[PDB]
Amino acid sequence: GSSGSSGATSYMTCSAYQKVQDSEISFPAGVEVQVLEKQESGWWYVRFGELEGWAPSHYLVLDENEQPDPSGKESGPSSG
Repeated sequence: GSSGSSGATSYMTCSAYQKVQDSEISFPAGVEVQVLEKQESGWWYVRFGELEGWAPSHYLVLDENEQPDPSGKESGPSSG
């Protein structure tokens, strides 16, 4: 292929976020954004079109694995 990116991940906004600082940017609920940077506090730098603001990973949807299994096993941890 062609490696030409700074290793980023695009997320989907599910909740309208409101910018608190002139730097941050507010986006509607139902759009896509690119996470440029990531803070250890939870605020990631996203880009919406021609603007870039720091939005909380809480408003952004993450593609995590969810497998709610009943944990039904014929047997348990034997030898105990």
